[PDB]
Amino acid sequence: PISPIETVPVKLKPGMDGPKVKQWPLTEEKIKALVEICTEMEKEGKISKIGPENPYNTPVFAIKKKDSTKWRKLVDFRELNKRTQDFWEVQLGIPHPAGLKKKKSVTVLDVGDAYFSVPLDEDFRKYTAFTIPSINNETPGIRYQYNVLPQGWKGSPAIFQSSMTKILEPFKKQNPDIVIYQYMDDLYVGSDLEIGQHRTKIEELRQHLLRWGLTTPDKKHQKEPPFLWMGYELHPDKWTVQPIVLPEKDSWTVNDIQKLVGKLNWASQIYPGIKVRQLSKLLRGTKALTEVIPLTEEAELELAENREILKEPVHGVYYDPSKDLIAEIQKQGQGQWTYQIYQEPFKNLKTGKYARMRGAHTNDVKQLTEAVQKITTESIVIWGKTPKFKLPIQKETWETWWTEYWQATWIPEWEFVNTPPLVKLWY
Amino acid sequence: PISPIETVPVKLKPGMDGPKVKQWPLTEEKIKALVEICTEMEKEGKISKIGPENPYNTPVFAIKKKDSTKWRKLVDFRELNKRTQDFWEVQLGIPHPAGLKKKKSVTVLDVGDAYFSVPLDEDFRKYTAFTIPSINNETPGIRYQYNVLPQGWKGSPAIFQSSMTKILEPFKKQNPDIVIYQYMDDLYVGSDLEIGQHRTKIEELRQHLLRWGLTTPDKKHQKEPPFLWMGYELHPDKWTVQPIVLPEKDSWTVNDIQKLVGKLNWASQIYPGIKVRQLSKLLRGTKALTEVIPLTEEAELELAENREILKEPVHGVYYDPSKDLIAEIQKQGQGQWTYQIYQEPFKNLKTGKYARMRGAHTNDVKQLTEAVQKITTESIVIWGKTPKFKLPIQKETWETWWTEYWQATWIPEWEFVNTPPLVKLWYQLEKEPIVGAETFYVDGAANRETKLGKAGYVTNKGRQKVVPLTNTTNQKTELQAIYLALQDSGLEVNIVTDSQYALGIIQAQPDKSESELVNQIIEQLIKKEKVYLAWVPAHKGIGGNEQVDKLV
Ligand SMILES: CCc1c(C)[nH]c(=O)c(N(C)CCOC)c1Cc1cccc(C)c1
Ligand SMILES: [Mn+2]
Repeated sequence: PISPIETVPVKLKPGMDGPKVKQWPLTEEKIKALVEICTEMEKEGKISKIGPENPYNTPVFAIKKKDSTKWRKLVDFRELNKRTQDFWEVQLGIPHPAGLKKKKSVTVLDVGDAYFSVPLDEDFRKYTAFTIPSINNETPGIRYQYNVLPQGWKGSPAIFQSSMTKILEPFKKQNPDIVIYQYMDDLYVGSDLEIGQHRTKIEELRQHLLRWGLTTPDKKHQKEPPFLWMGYELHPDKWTVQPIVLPEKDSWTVNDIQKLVGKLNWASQIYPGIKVRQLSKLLRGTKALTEVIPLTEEAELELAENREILKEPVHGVYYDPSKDLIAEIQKQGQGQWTYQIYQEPFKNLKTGKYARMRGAHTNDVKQLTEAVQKITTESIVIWGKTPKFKLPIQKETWETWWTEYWQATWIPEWEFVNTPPLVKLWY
Repeated sequence: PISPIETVPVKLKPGMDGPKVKQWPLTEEKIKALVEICTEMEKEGKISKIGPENPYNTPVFAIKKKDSTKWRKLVDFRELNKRTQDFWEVQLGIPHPAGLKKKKSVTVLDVGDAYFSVPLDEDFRKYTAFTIPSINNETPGIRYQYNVLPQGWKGSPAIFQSSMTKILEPFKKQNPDIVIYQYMDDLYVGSDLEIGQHRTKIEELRQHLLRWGLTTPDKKHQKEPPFLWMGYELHPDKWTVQPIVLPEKDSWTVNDIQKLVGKLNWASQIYPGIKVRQLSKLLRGTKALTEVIPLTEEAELELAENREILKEPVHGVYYDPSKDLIAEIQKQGQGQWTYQIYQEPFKNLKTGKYARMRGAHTNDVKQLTEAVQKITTESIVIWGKTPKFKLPIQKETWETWWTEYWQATWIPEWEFVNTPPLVKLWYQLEKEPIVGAETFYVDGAANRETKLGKAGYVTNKGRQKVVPLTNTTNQKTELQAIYLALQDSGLEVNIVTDSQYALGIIQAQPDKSESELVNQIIEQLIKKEKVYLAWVPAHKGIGGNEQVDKLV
């Protein structure tokens, strides 16, 4: 805007020093984009150029958010965050409503554009500095530092938090039942209305925001049903499941029971009471593998019993808000991927499976990245905090392509694995 | 002379303060030499006298070493650097020559007194203070402080190069045709003009500079194409690394061997074929940079083959953004892969190699992929885009592997190249058990202590065997156990292990390994017609494993 506001003094963690992160290499295409974006921001006064006395640096990526013709700048403040927000998880902590997950529909709408109006504490800017790369490192990176609250920064939502619960207040006034959660750049509005009623209530909010606080969310489709449209509706009341099921069949073989006693035995680690020793006794012989055999008695009392101990979830499984969430994904096949979000071995708080398309657009990567953003959101909703993904993908590869289909404004914390072996039959 | 270049505001790390490293009074003539120079620098403003009303100090040294035509001043600033704020790392990454665009004409201006021309933040001068000594023990106190960028202080290259860029910009704009690249003290100006008018721009650029107290080569030029830069031989239309001499001896220490290897890689950029999986193979298992190593046979062989290549000169061409980046990979052998990135048939932008991973079990398809990768990455950094690959693998052999690979992948676009060696599926395991095929309940175990083991099996057909093993571990036997079955099994077989390890290993369909055995358990996998490997739990998992658990 053009209205200087009282800047909220920001100080990193105790004896902590700003970020100094490597700005990964980019395509010429994206550099041109970013250059374009920034040249403009520099004009709207949002950012400025710096000198060599600014040693700090946070990474930047160019991505298209709504696949829309043009790009969006995506700053990876994952580092400036731990160095601050964790005392802005305290100092200005933003509380997580345990019921939003219960609602019938949670539409998710952007608000990041609000922040660009609150000037940033002068002596902090020096930290929001980033660099637009040079191809082949010919020229010096272009160097910019922020002047208003930066988006990727989990400290803008915390500062704005005030200006928001105000704008939103004369709306929660009326529609009280609707819960609203703010996580960084997004707003999570949840309701129980009939789809259409809800969807209308949202637009009812869209314009409230828009008109009152000039904030500016966005319109899903542009008044047109091309049969390739959406609006980002989540239906939390819809999730919980047990994809872990022993196969029910008529005739079993050695190799069939074998692979069964296998998993079943493994399952034991996650599920408390599960004994298999009599069903397995049916295997103590050096019988061929194709040879069919029928189920014994004390054995038949196991498949039957254990099939049922596979409907009643673990016990000691509670959410420790001191520890953080870990998410493990495994390539399942034909565009199918299973996943767990545990906090300590075998104490999963949730397991589901992504699968959106296998033959046409299906790309091992584009799948995973989307799978990741899905698994995230779920947790941002369920627990109001993103997990730490253990991606079954080669580091260099993922580092090259995630930005290709990453549409979200936030960026989780990932790490790459060796090889889920038997944990693949978690299918 | 000094400039009207506004300075970069500097600070000393938090809490910290100016350095007070007192001077060790020393040597009359050299104790005048400085004063001889100081009063000369001071004249030109580079420095200035100061009372001891305020500051600290730093060690001033007089040092002559050349063919002795004059002595030179020096000031260790370390106890200052240790107190100065961090700056923006100058040379993050050097531009690779393979991605520069040819310029008809190119000149190199040698900005000289650079540093002493850029000014120094007024309030950070007080720290650059130093003092040249008395005739002997009677301090008169010749005190001065720096007004320019002192000769070895942290914030110097940064603030220098920072100031240059600012100075260039008007010019760089009044002439959007002259590409200037500043590296340290040098300025390389390239363009596509008639050598006549290209000389003009240089002089203009040259005169521009001079108006900001900066000076340049008055022999009107100082260009010696090709340029010796960062270990490259830079011509105006090609590039290489001339001084690439790998000497020989009859004594090779961890030291000389490394040094040889290093020099060898560096050449990989453009010298098609270089290898090193042998001369390095040696290294692991030591950290004695003076210990003599026996130049093994392959090492002697490979080193030769590198000489054959290197003996004959090879060049590198430049980048034309007008065409397409093609990069192609060929397999060499011992987990070795080479490649080159061309836009033209007989030209090359760059060449390179790819060495395998873990000291263990990998795979030809997987590797070929890690390669397409290595390159996709490289390419992005140099040319800013990914190249069009051409590779020795058919859409089938490939798609089959990832489809079966538990790990995600994404190979950009590629075209088949029927040039061997070829990357293929040397075998595949059956997915369902084989009806008819004898079933082998294999197993093993060894004494962690005694290192003595057993490897055997028991078939449904009631066939048994137990073979003794020496110098072995639980794992090596469990594999030997399989190798065994495969060995005694007929063209079609079903093997059954209790070792998650042996399973997994084989499952990865490795084509090669550094475990003589696995190469054996492969050699046979390949021979076999249809093989099925199945996993069952160790002890409670005593399926058909009832008999094989302790008889073995
Ligand atoms: C290698 C020679 C060269 C070519 C072919 N093309 C250029 O544009 C150029 N410069 C004017 C601009 C370089 O910009 C990044 C140089 C000089 C140079 C000298 C030493 C090192 C390099 C990388 C380039
Ligand atoms: Mn065993």
